[PDB]
Amino acid sequence: LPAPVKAIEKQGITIIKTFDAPGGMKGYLGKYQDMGVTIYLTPDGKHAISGYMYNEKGENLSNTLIEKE
Amino acid sequence: LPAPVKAIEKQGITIIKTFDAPGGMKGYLGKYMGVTIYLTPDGKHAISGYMYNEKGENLSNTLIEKE
Repeated sequence: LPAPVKAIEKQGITIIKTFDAPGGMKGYLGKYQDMGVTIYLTPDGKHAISGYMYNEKGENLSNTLIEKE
Repeated sequence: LPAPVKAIEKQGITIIKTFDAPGGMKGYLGKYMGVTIYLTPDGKHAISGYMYNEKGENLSNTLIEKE
């Protein structure tokens, strides 16, 4: 895994799968205490943002993905 | 305010300040308790949450701490 995602994994998040997200972000689906989490890697491969991505229509894309799984 | 940020705003987040974030993201500091929102370079997507660096430091916490 990319460094920030690997570092997050070492802090108790299990990484489940990767996905391509919009805005040039690479997505990682993980779990923290049996709850789904989405982590987004910046283009440089060096930073990652754990949280919820919203689009131009106000859709919470992360919820969509986590709920689907 | 970008469209995706307006949509987080609707959930009871007030936007206070912008900042330059690593990884080429545009940062927005808001309040609910401090929150950080990161806009993608295309300006059409935004992520409410916490940014971590290469060694797993939570960068958002530090920023929110300083306000």
